[PDB]
Amino acid sequence: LNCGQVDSKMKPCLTYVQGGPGPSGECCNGVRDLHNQAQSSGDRQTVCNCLKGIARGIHNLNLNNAASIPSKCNVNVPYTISPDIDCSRIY
Ligand SMILES: CCCCCCCCCCCCCCCC(=O)SCCNC(=O)CCNC(=O)[C@H](O)C(C)(C)COP(=O)(O)OP(=O)(O)OC[C@H]1O[C@@H](n2cnc3c(N)ncnc32)[C@H](O)[C@@H]1OP(=O)(O)O
Repeated sequence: LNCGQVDSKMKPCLTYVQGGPGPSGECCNGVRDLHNQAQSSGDRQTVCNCLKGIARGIHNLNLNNAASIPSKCNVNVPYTISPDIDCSRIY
């Protein structure tokens, strides 16, 4: 009960970076949302670890696309933006 939202809100964005059925629309809002939504108990810092764990092995991390999520999805948060994302460099 912590890394559920994770997906509920960014499924289309992780799909996007590993090469699946995203980011279309649901990602940008899911994203803008998450930036502003994952501010309950620090969620994105929890998310980080969830990301890290799948990332761990994943499919085709197109980090360029990932680092392009924010620019593409008007969510302007510095959010670390990296393969094995560290929770300590998020905002
Ligand atoms: C504000 C963000 C935007 C910043 C600016 C843009 C730049 C962003 C740059 C980084 C890009 C990537 C960002 C990712 C953000 C996310 O948080 S998306 C998370 C990573 N995505 C995935 O892992 C997608 C692939 N999905 C799975 O591996 C699996 O389907 C998941 C883990 C999503 C779970 O599936 P569900 O089946 O939907 O889970 P369920 O609804 O039953 O229940 C949730 C609960 O169960 C755990 N669970 C279930 N099944 C799994 C599997 N197979 N593996 C792991 N965990 C599983 C979930 O962890 C969750 O745990 P709770 O603690 O919430 O109970």
